[PDB]
Amino acid sequence: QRQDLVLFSDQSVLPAHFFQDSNSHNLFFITHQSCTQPLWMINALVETHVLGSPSSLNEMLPSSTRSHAVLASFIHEQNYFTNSLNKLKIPSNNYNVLDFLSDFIVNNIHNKPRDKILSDVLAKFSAAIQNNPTDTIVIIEQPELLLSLVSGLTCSELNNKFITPLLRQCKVLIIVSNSDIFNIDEYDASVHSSNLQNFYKSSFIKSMINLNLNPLKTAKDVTGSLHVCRGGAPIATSNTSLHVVENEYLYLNEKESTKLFYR
Amino acid sequence: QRQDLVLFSDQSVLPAHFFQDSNSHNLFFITHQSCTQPLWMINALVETHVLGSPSSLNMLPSSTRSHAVLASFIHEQNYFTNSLNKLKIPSNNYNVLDFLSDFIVNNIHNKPRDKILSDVLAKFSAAIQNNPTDTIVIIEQPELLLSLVSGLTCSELNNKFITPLLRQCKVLIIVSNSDIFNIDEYDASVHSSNLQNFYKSSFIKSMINLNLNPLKTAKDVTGSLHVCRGGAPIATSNTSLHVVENEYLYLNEKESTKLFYR
Amino acid sequence: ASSSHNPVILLKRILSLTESSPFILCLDSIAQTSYKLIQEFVHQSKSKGNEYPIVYISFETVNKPSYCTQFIDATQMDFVHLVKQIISYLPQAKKHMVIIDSLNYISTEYITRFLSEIASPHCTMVATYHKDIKDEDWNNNYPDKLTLLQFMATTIVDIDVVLTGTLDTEEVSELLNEFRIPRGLNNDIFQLRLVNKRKSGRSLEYDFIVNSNTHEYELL
Amino acid sequence: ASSSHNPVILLKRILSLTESSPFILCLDSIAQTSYKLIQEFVHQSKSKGNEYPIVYISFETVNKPSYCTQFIDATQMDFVHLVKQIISYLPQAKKHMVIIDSLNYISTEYITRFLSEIASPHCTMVATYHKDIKDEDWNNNYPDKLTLLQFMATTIVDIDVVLTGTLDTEEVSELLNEFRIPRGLNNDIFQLRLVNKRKSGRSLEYDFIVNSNTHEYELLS
Amino acid sequence: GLDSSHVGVRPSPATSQPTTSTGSADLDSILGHMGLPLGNSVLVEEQSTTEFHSILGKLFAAQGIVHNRIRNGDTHVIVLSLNQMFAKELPGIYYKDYNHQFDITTRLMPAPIASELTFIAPTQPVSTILSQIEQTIKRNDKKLIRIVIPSLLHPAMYPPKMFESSEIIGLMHGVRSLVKKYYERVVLFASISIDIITPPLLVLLRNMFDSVINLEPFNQEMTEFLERVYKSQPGKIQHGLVHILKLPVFTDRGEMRVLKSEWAFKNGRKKFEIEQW
Amino acid sequence: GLDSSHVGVRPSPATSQPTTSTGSADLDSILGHMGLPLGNSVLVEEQSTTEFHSILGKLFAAQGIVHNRIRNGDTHVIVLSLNQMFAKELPGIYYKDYNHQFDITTRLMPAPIASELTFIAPTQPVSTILSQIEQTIKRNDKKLIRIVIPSLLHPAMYPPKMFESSEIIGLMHGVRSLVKKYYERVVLFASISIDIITPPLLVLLRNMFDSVINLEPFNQEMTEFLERVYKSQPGKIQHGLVHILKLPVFTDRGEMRVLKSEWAFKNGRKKFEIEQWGIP
Repeated sequence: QRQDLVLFSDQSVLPAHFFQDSNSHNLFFITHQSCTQPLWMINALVETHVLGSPSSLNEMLPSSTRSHAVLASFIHEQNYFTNSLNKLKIPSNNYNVLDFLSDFIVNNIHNKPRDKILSDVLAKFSAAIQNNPTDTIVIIEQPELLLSLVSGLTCSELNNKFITPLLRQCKVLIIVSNSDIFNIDEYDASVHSSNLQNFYKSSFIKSMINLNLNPLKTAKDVTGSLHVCRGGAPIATSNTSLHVVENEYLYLNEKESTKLFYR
Repeated sequence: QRQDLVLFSDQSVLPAHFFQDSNSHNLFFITHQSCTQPLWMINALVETHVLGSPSSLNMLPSSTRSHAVLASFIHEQNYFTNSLNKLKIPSNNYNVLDFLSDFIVNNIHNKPRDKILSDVLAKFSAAIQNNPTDTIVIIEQPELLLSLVSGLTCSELNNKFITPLLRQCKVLIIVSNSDIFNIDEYDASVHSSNLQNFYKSSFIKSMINLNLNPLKTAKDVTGSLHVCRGGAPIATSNTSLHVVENEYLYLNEKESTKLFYR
Repeated sequence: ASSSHNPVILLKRILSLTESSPFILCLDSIAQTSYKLIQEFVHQSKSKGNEYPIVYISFETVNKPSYCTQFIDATQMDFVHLVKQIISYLPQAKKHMVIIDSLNYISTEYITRFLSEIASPHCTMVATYHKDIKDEDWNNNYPDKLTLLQFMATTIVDIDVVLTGTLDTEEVSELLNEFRIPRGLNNDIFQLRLVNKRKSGRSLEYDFIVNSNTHEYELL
Repeated sequence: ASSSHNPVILLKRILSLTESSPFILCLDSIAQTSYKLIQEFVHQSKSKGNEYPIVYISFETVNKPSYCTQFIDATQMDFVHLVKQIISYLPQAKKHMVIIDSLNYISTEYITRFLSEIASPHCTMVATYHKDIKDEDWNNNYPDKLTLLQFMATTIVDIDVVLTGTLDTEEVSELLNEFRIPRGLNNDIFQLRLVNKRKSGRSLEYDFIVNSNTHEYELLS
Repeated sequence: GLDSSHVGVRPSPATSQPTTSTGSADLDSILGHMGLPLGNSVLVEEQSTTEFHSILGKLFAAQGIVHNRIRNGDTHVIVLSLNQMFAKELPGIYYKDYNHQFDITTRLMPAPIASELTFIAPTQPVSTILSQIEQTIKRNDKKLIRIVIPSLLHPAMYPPKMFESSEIIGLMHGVRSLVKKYYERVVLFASISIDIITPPLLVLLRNMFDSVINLEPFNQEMTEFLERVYKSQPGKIQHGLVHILKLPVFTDRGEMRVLKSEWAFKNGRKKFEIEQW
Repeated sequence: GLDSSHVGVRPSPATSQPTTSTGSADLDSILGHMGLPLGNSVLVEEQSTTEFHSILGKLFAAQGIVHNRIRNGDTHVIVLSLNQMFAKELPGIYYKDYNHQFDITTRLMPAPIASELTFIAPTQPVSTILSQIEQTIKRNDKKLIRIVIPSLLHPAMYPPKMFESSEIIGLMHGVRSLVKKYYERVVLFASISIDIITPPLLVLLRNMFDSVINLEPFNQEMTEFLERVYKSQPGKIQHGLVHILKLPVFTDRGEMRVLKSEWAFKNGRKKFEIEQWGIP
């Protein structure tokens, strides 16, 4: 019944060699609709990197590691993740949360040029990564919100001045975005919300793997589906056999616990 | 076989009472594709007003006060002068305003939209000022201004030129090229909306619409002329006057035109 | 109670300005313009014995209508002056009808201001919007003009042509798309869709055939 | 003579940069990106014994490709500087390949200028345009970017996904419209449409199935 | 934070976290927590031209004033609106004192005073609105804070400039920041007529709120039908459907809580009900 | 005006008005006047990526130079282009002297001199282009004037700013003004690749010209087919269709002269033909 989460052909979720190879940069792109939110996937990834496996999903002793996670959100405050991760017993010294909800508009936006806004955000990331450069994952939730919060910001400026530099500084970057804009009935996201839609397309193109959560189109037994798919870019890896193991899982999330299983 | 041109229920083309009623203003809107051009219709209208009937379509020396002001944004003065001479219209009964010749070069070097329109209008006003109540005005392809003048909207063209012009005329005849609506695979509505608005608004203000078109379905026939109500009532004391809607086929060749029925 | 007993009588009450509607929005197109419906308004609002002063605002009408008490040429003057002028012709005192020949000429972002400066307990505004005249950035989410107008209106009357000949609706549609204007349009007999927005907030819809010659309205 | 005897051999000659094409335009989409085709270029242009220096221009590539001789990060610097830099890596002297990862990042009204400053008898440019990334007045009649790019190109290679599963093309289309990305995309085996614009001016079209694993190309419709 | 026995606060039966009433018992039940948990917001959307949502907004504010006036239940109400009459329209009364049954036909006696309710004009710059909201929150430091935004984006009240994404979405993001920053004391209620909201803006707005409830009034046919069926029992006629699109806490942690056409609402003579449909 | 015996001018068989050769006898015939009547323009449009139209532009200019060099036939050629090599590419010769059979494989000897042909850069402001055209027309006051615009709006040569309607359509309107102002001495030839021209701009451009001819090269299939059919007779293979959209004088007075797929063109080794089209 219950399945383990597997992303890659070596049976791993977050390959340790993604952090030992060097000059390598890999982007995971996770998309979800707003009725199938990703908190449990975010936690599981942090769990994987820090504790060593996605135990909340697959199934343990005190352990110690250098492995570190930088967590950023444009829609959730710091307490949200701090509480979530405490409940999973992730050691607070193995992660850092960057809050781009709290006071963000009143500080970082109001009366301030686009370029300076983006440069300041990036600087917060750089400071965070600077400590543990090669054993750190970076997770960033809803950066596309900047396209709405910042007057006249184009997708290409967001990528050129923030996303791409960020990725160039990371072993592994995980972008988490809300795909509601593609799911309005009678409305063509391509034509009319092109600035916003470009972000999802370009993110996909740069990623080596795409995880997407959606409600089913066709039970109380099931929250939705998780698809695991190749992204548009090759995996940056010495291991020439490493590939994405594409998959579809159904999952049920309830009472703060999640179970993956097959159709 | 051959039919006379008839526009209105009193059997007329250009009712003399359109020039005797006062404070009345009436707009004819003529549209045509570029393969079925309107020169012969323009001439016939001038003929009707000045000589008294559309003889080229349907004679002794005569004299009249009736006057025609002819303007074009696409044809030079010689074009109409030659055309009308061939019909024996007396040169003292018409005036041609040329907005092709030197038009662009007299209107660049940063001449503002407002001044461009005001100058055009002023030429019309000066022309009409002479024979105010016995004059028809014919204006060919004014929509070209929407392309010639940077940033000119349909509403500015109407507010600052067309509508004031019409407010000064007993009878105004706008002649426009409808090619923009006839591109295969292309929606004039969505993409050329500024231009398309001119044709819709002109229609709305007109009491009659004459349409010239190639057939969709012979060497026997150039095209069809449709006569249709416009979007506005006829301004007239005669409460019985109405447009007699019609379809004519026509053949234009050797500088002569014949209307007939399908 | 939830829908009209006699929709024709409701229609007549709206036409006669007995029933209160401070903003009545008429929608028309080249196939059937609004001026005949406007004529029905003045007719019914005199045939029940009313005698309202009528202020006529003209962006595109050169012939002064016979029924109007005041006429304003809006084509030369700006927005502020126009509002000033309209108000200067308005007021308890008596009931006035304010007719605007076309709302297409007022910029979308000025619509709500226009309706709010003119509004009054003694004013009913009757205004036409041409559905086929197109309005003149990417994170600008303000509603389009038609959407907004319909939202602000207390009554909507949407006018359509009634076809008598051999062309059906879609054929006439493609012809009009090529500006090959057909015979049989702009008739004395035409179709009306009424949306009456009640005090309760509910919007009720009814279809009518209207004969502007005899002033007989029937239901569809 | 009017159409290719062996289109596969033509294809290979273009891939190997033997046949001259100063501007080769690759069209791709999220269902099948271009980097595999690019790999085919470098492969064929080494497997016929060539040894071209390759200048790689990156608007969206953070991992320096192994085959490249020079690498330029275009994301921080402006248009003039970028052109300067590209030229400074270019030259009779020898044959260079200039690869741009995405033409979507260059403003439409700069395209012709870009192509004209870079052009040279020793330069072949290979550039990718993403068909599904939208460009960033009403009497402006300048062609859209794709139309212009296709007009300027001497060779066009239009890449499409080849579907193996149970979803047909239109199903995958609607799924992609909802960003419900399906399995079975971005494969080693994919479809190619070649438009070769001859010296005579005539543009000739051929379809291929390409296996980027074995480097075997076969013909289609 | 709050007094530990603040009459307006109880544990959520689902998560035990501090929760407060919306003023409507049926809405409280619908939200899944016997109320709206503190540190969260609710958006009530309405289809068509009716404004049933105005009742809910009024209950939300009235409930707060009644708490403030009671034991203790110190509460301050913040209304983002131009319509100052909102305060004069709040209903009177028909875990004791957690929730009251209000009578919409009646009125608070006396009407809210200046220290109980504060108005903020939405025609001001976003930075100013956010500044004034926070200062009012801080000035009332040991009070439960109810922020109410009746008819968000009504075009008679919100100027065109506010419809720019960076303006309205900036505003909501800043307000969301506050609700989360003062999670111990603050809740937010907003209502909106969605028919004139462009789709992309609607998706962004939903994204700013922790819960979303959609009201669908019965169309003309259905209304006629009901009026026929209950000819003899007019008190049984319902007025539309209530759709649940998003629920506080549950949705954010990953549950699929969308539920359409399962609840119906009825505007009673005095009382607003939501029952199985 | 012109010398009354200018070798380049004859009466139109249709209207008797003064008419001059395009340099192509078959095109002259197609236009309906055994040439292009003076005071008129012709637009040659081409579909696809081929440039057969370049031949026509070259003939139009070469004809003029041959007249100038002959009796009298004083002619000055005005070329609106950045491509100065156009002048070095004009063909040599294979109502006497009205029209010549040119050989595209050969070249004028000697090449056009500065007093015979003038270049004007299309990258200049519209007002300047119009000023220079008129001054050249006036300076050459008793000469037949041939204005040639090869590859109008080619994006390699025309900057984006020129694609604004007020710019390009202004230009054409101003040029039309000149052709009509000096109707006794001036003709205009322009060519354009229409595939990248947006529809509305194309309709406006057609509206500025007195005649419009559209060249449609045979697609891949059709070309293969012909190459099969005339395997043994390669000299018979034709290269595309010629569509007539608008003709000088006739169209403006009200005639429906549109005629599609009735003519085909063939680029010979030395000679450009347009003959009746029949699917072989």
